[PDB]
Amino acid sequence: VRYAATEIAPTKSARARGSYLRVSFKNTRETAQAINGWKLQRALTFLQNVIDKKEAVPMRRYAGSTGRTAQGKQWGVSRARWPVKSAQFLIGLLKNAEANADAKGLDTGNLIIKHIQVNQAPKQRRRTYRAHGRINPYMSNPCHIELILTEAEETVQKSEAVVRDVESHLSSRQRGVRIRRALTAA
Amino acid sequence: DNENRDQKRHMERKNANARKKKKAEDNARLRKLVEEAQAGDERIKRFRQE
Amino acid sequence: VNLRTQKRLAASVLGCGEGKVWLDPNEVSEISNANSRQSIRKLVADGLIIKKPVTMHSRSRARELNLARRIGRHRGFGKRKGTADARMPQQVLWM
Amino acid sequence: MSSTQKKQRSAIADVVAREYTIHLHKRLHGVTFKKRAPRAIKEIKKFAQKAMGTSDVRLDPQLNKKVWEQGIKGVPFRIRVRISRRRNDEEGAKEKLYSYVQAVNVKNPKGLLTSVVEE
RNA sequence: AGAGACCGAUAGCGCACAAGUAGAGUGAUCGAAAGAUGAAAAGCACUUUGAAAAGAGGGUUAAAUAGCACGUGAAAUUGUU
RNA sequence: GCGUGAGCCCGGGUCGAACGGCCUCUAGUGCAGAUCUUGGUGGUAGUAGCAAAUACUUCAAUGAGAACUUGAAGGACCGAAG
Ligand SMILES: [Mg+2]
Ligand SMILES: [Mg+2]
Ligand SMILES: [Mg+2]
Ligand SMILES: [Mg+2]
Ligand SMILES: [Mg+2]
Ligand SMILES: [Mg+2]
Ligand SMILES: [Mg+2]
Ligand SMILES: [Mg+2]
Ligand SMILES: [Mg+2]
Ligand SMILES: [Mg+2]
Ligand SMILES: [Mg+2]
Ligand SMILES: [Mg+2]
Ligand SMILES: [Mg+2]
Ligand SMILES: [Mg+2]
Ligand SMILES: [Mg+2]
Ligand SMILES: [Mg+2]
Ligand SMILES: [Mg+2]
Ligand SMILES: [Mg+2]
Ligand SMILES: [Mg+2]
Ligand SMILES: [Mg+2]
Ligand SMILES: [Mg+2]
Ligand SMILES: [Mg+2]
Ligand SMILES: [Mg+2]
Ligand SMILES: [Mg+2]
Ligand SMILES: [Mg+2]
Ligand SMILES: [Mg+2]
Ligand SMILES: [Mg+2]
Ligand SMILES: [Mg+2]
Ligand SMILES: [Mg+2]
Ligand SMILES: [Mg+2]
Ligand SMILES: [Mg+2]
Ligand SMILES: [Mg+2]
Repeated sequence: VRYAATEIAPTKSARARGSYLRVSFKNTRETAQAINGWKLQRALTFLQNVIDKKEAVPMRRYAGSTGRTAQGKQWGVSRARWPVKSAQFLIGLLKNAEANADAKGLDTGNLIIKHIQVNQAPKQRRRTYRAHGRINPYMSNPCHIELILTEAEETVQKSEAVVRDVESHLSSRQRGVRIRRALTAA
Repeated sequence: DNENRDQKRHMERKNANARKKKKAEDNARLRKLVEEAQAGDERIKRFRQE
Repeated sequence: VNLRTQKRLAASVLGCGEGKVWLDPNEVSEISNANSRQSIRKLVADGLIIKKPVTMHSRSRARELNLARRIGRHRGFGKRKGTADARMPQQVLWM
Repeated sequence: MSSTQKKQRSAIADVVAREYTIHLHKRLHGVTFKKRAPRAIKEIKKFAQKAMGTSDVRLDPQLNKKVWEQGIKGVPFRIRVRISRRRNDEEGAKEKLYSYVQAVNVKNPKGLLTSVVEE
């Protein structure tokens, strides 16, 4: 439909999205923010191992009064968790994106998570029975997910701005000094 | 000419379970032969005693 | 497979509860396509469905205690909880 | 560099069976009464996993009989079992081996060392 | 039946819609919310990934930055850069 | 860009069928408050919490996926004012 970046040409990249997914928004956002700019194979191995409970995803923004663990120190944070259900949903989109890359004919050896996004979704209605005959809402927070995969070049070792810089509007007294120094030095 | 992708998948279901069970049975037979050969072979019996 | 219907039908045919019906696990696929009691009586007559026996409950200790009571063994002062009138009323002794 | 050579030797030696004596009294000391029997099975599973490095253990219903024979609160102090390692033939398998444990019947488990069963 | 220096979907009758309807109360009675794709459905053939829902291609149209959650799509609040 | 000010005018993007300047007439004509009315949305917060009624376990089958689906084998409860 319309992705959030629009600076990526469709013919040199791959893309995928999914909407109305019934997964926790705050946990999925932390998983997505954890996997950003990584290699595709490394991200797939890391995220599946999260399901296997060998490493933990750091909780950074939505981490109010949450327990601590020793596996987060490698991220420099003391709070981390294991969102299995969001990891399971993420595998579906990462595999779908790989299927689109191979179908399009790109080289699957070296991919990068170029763009990734999690958005909120319309909520769902449920009720609760509290006390004294009162009723309170019982909501859910679904989300949309989308991502774009591109190639990796990372090779820039040249620029011409310094050579471009030139001196156009010069005063007469300074120009005279420049000429005199040119003569006295060469 | 199949009513699109869905029908092939519907039959593929049955085809897949049949082939997987059959493949497992074939592996079973292959190993069963390997084991018969291991049991019969006398080289191992002398090798362990030494 | 879902064999919920078969236990109810077998219990109805056998005239017992579903806690005493035994179906052998090794042809459950073939048992599942019964869907009728006439077929259930054919399966019970073929030995695939049987009725389990009752649980043991014997009165050996009770009757041997009765025999030991017949010769005055367990009727001391420490084994009675009611009054003598409750155990053997005077009204019936006089009667 | 010889790790692969040792696994190769193990390709011939993978089928094997031994006898073990599990002292369950020393591992069930202090646990809740309403959880002793379910915990003992998980301790047997971890004992087999540590013993054979298979990460896939299958219990014998006869061993279930021998561990649930005296209710939850009644668990034998010691038990004698047979551990045999065999290959997993199903193609869609994470790891290629698994263990199958079963109960060896004896009058008492005292005085017996561990031995490698030979056929 | 004919008209207006009247109102223009939180307005105008409670009702521009299967409105005195749905719903609450034993009962007398109380009583809502809800209009707009496009000139014409021409409402996405088929390929592929996927358990499915869905995605990517590829198609119709002047436009899908109009896709039956459909004209225009502001603020509170949220995501990436 | 203009005016002290309420405000007016232009450039760029989106969109698709009606709209302004000047002089008179007319009014349901200018909002931050009223524990204002209706609708929508936040921090608190991935927090409080999901703790009465004794209790579960092994193998096999179905299935993309099984503590709370099915079969068998154990262990238990209701204990005739059930
Ligand atoms: Mg805090
Ligand atoms: Mg605190
Ligand atoms: Mg707390
Ligand atoms: Mg409540
Ligand atoms: Mg009430
Ligand atoms: Mg909320
Ligand atoms: Mg009496
Ligand atoms: Mg008297
Ligand atoms: Mg203690
Ligand atoms: Mg109205
Ligand atoms: Mg409205
Ligand atoms: Mg109204
Ligand atoms: Mg509308
Ligand atoms: Mg499409
Ligand atoms: Mg479809
Ligand atoms: Mg347009
Ligand atoms: Mg439009
Ligand atoms: Mg909307
Ligand atoms: Mg719109
Ligand atoms: Mg805003
Ligand atoms: Mg129009
Ligand atoms: Mg007014
Ligand atoms: Mg206001
Ligand atoms: Mg005021
Ligand atoms: Mg309000
Ligand atoms: Mg809590
Ligand atoms: Mg509580
Ligand atoms: Mg309870
Ligand atoms: Mg299966
Ligand atoms: Mg339970
Ligand atoms: Mg009892
Ligand atoms: Mg009575």
